[PDB]
Amino acid sequence: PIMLLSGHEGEVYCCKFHPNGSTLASAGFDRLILLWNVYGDCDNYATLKGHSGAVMELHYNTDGSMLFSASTDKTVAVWDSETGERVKRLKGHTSFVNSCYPARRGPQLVCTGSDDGTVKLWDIRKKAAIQTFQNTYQVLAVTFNDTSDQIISGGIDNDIKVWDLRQNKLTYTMRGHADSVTGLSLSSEGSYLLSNAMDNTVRVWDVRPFAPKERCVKIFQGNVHNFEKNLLRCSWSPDGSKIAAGSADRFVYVWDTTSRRILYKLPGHAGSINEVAFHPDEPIIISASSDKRLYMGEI
Amino acid sequence: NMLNLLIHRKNLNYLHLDYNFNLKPVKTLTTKERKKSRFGNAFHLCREVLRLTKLVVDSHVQYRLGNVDAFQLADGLQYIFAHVGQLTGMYRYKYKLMRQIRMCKDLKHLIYYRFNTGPVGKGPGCGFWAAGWRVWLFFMRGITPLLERWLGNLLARQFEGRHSKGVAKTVTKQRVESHFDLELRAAVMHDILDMMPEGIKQNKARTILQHLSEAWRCWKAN
Amino acid sequence: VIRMVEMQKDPMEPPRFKINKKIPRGPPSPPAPVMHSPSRKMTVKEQQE
Amino acid sequence: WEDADFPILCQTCLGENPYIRMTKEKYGKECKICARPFTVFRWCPGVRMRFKKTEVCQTCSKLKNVCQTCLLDLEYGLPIQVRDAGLSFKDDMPKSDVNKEYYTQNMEREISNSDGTRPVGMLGKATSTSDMLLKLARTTPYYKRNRPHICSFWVKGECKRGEECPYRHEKPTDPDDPLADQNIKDRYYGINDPVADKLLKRASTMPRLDPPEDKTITTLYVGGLGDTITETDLRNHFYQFGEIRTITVVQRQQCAFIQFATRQAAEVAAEKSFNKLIVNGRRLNVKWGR
Amino acid sequence: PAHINDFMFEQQRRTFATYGYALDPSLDNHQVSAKYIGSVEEAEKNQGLTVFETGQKKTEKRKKFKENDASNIDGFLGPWAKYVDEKDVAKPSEEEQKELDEITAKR
Amino acid sequence: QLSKQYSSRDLPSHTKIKYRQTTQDAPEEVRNRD
RNA sequence: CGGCCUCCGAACGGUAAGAGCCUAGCAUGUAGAACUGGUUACCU
RNA sequence: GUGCUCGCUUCGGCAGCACAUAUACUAAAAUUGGAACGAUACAGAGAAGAUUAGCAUGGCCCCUGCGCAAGGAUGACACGCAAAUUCGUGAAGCGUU
Ligand SMILES: O=P(O)(O)O[C@H]1[C@@H](OP(=O)(O)O)[C@@H](OP(=O)(O)O)[C@@H](OP(=O)(O)O)[C@@H](OP(=O)(O)O)[C@H]1OP(=O)(O)O
Ligand SMILES: [Mg+2]
Ligand SMILES: [Mg+2]
Ligand SMILES: [Mg+2]
Ligand SMILES: [Mg+2]
Ligand SMILES: [Mg+2]
Repeated sequence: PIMLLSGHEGEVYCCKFHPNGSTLASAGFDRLILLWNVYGDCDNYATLKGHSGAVMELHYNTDGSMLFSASTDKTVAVWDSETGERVKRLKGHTSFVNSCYPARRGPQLVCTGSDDGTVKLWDIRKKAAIQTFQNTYQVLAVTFNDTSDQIISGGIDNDIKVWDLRQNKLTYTMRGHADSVTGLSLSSEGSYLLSNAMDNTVRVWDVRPFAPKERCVKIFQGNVHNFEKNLLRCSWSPDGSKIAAGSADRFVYVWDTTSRRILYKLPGHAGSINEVAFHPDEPIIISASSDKRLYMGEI
Repeated sequence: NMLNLLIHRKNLNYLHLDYNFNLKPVKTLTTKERKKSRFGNAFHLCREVLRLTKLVVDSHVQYRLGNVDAFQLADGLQYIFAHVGQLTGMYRYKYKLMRQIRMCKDLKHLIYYRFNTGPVGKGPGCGFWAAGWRVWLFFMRGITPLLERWLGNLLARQFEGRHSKGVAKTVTKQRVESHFDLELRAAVMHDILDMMPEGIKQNKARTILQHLSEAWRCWKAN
Repeated sequence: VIRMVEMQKDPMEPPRFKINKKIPRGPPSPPAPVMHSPSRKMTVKEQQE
Repeated sequence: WEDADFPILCQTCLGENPYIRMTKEKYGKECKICARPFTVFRWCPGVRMRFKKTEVCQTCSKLKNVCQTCLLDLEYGLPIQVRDAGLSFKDDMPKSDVNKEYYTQNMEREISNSDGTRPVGMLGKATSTSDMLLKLARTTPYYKRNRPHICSFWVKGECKRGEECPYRHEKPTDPDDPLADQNIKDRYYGINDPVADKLLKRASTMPRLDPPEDKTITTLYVGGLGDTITETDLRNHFYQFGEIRTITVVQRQQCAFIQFATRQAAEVAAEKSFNKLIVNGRRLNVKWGR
Repeated sequence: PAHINDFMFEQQRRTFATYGYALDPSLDNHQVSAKYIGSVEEAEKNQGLTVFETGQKKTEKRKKFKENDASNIDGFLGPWAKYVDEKDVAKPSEEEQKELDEITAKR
Repeated sequence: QLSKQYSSRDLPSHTKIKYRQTTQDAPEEVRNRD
């Protein structure tokens, strides 16, 4: 079925699954985080509270045991999916922290991209900062590398940047996007990384020990920007088979890794789609849009 | 101003409401105007309530101008509340008021006959106006929803117009007989003169009804 | 792209328009076909009756 | 009472900015024609332009197919009389009080059974846009409509409101002009509206190809041909329109002379092509040869 | 029935109002690019500056008065300070005046 | 075309519907009975 | 040791009903407003 | 316009940052039209011989009333062929096949 979900008062910016594929988390302008059950009637059990600013990015851990959520109010937050309660308020960010990423399968460690001009590394236990690479400017998305030893970030200056956690210098800078990059997501290959950018083009890259020195692999057309400049986010499928993107055009764009063909431009929405979520188990799609509700498409 | 705007909107130029809320004609009115210019209990209940309040606020204005006194104001207010019957003439329009009126008498007999227990005399100077004030405030608590309904209806009817299309008036006590005969002869016309016919051409039902009325008079005459 | 906003209603405002207008009732619906059984005859004697 | 989703208005009258902000008022005013209460929508046309308002019911609009405030037709955009004449329509909407209220009631009951998609009645049976209509049509938005009125004060000198004078502080138009007094009721009913008569005289003085005297003059002269045309192209211009009997493509004068097989066919072709047979961008002049 | 964000619509509208060009709103099923609609050359030469975004403008602001000491009895213009480059009367003159008299007679 | 007139008898009254209780005769029992 | 103290006022139903007549009021405060000027040639 | 730049940097300005972000049926008008149950004058009251009580029905008739009550001459108005699909005998006379 289409299964449209509602109950959010303002835009929903972020929607993602339990890494179980059991529960649903969505969040946006309303400054709180709603949860649902993916199966049955797609019903709502819990609501997490506390974040004073807009929830700009929610992120799971790789088991699903604690929840990370970047807020507009200069703070990140980690909470207990067990309870929904705050364990840590990552303060210290000197501006709008938009992006958050918990280290997967490494020591518990977090990279946060913010509007201060720094990327910040934090340990959850110490209540203190680890490292911080002030390049010059706002960083809009951040993701680790599966070694938990490089950190990738995308901002306003269009050159995707990667730092080595040990030498702490600009390890890898990649170029070719015509305007600001808005989204990074590294496939479960640990290798292929996906980049949305409102210049209307999406790109694919690969962080390896050895890469061709110019690793701009695949390129797809279709995404849109407009006077909104909303933050646009992408994802790989669980399989690295289909790329899903949203855009300010009300069209859910589903493409393939293989033939780069347009498998879908699906209508159904009313406002810009900000985030598409793939089920880690199923062919289930969840769209978070600025029309103050969500969609549950089955393909 | 509201009541005058009402009077003059209905195009009743021959009447005027003076400054103590008395309504007075400035001509001698023919029948057509004696009829066109009759008003209801909504208009008059509003008139009389405003007259009570003007009496009160004007006693206070006399106090504030320097004309009277603190004691004369207090006793004059007590007076006002005890004698609403002889100052307003409200009971004419909602006669249930006498509940209140009798109450403000009973209180006065209490207070007075405890006020003047000693050398204090039977004279005017007794203003302890809490009790009657309370009484008329509770009256107003009750009357405001009523009057808001009545005035809403009056204003609607004055601005939209009265609905003479689907009135559908009940059957009361003056229309019991006429209605019995309406329905009896409707029934008779349904009954055979259209459902046991085969006097095809024109079944003459208007003449069978004449037979029905004459059979009834013949019953009555034996 | 247009922004709809609904204008405030003044609480103290009487109705604005005259409601009571009379007109004859409209034409009904297209007459349905009269599906009867064929008529039989009335002799002269019955019409006498 | 009517109830709408948006106005239905000319692009001229809707404004210039792509982004407009507009207010609705439920049961706000009375249609000057339908006589019943409507919902009234008000928008600011542009910078320093008067706020405009929808001035006719949505049914009173769908019936005659016009813009609820601009009042001009929806596709072409001429006065209602002009469009009616060009569609050769005969609109029978009643005039007297009781008959008109009754007609409005039943027309509304029947338009309730619609899809909200196209006008009801002959306005679907008359959409064959004649070249006269297309020829009179406005081309770009005559946005002089939305400037404010004439300041009685600033016409007498008095508009002491500085530059904020609530009306265009220019010269008042001479009231003798026919384009001055056009009551809304007539402009909707199309009875003696001066702009309609002026535009009709303009359409009568507009160039159209003239017919000859003799029936035997079945050679048609097309002037301004150019040497990018072929005899087969002149055919394709005058081939399926009937039958052509011969074609002389005069290259020494850049013209053509088409002998036809049916007089009405060639007449329709050439008159319909008069200065407007635009094949390969050439203004050919269709006339009857000697 | 769209649902859009609020700061952005007013930003674009005020842009088109005071600058004359705007990021066109067409959300077409054929992917158009960001095109400045209206006074396109003005958007080009002005670098797309919005009325809300601060930008360098040496434009001569009209001269105004400033009497903001509220102790002078007829002194304080305060927030109600008139513009100094303003006129002191507003009227039409001899030719247009007689012409308007002639028109009001013609009417 | 909705009027703002009003009536003394159209005030809210008896605003809850009584339902037939467990012992009175509820549609369950009469569904059962012989 | 005995006490017991109702009420109370206003309207309609009565002083015709009508067509014309003419002038205040009282309502409106709008919508719209314009555009030009193309022509002939070969053999008896 | 307010403040701060460890801004020039004097205490003149300039600049930068922050803070502050879109009123309004635009009218003092100018229009344009209809009513006052007012005069004016006409006019002039059901039933049945006469004089009179009323309660209704019908609807492009209203008015007073909060009114689904009541009243308004029983509120007014409500009548000249209130003719509808459709004929044929009996006799005579005249002209015709
Ligand atoms: O006019 P009323 O409403 O009936 O009130 C008065 C009055 O009270 P005010 O002082 O407020 O006018 C008298 O009071 P005094 O003469 O005592 O000062 C007096 O009451 P008294 O009987 O006590 O004199 C009199 O009554 P009555 O006519 O029987 O003397 C009467 O009050 P009632 O309600 O007692 O009549
Ligand atoms: Mg009587
Ligand atoms: Mg009689
Ligand atoms: Mg009666
Ligand atoms: Mg009588
Ligand atoms: Mg009657």
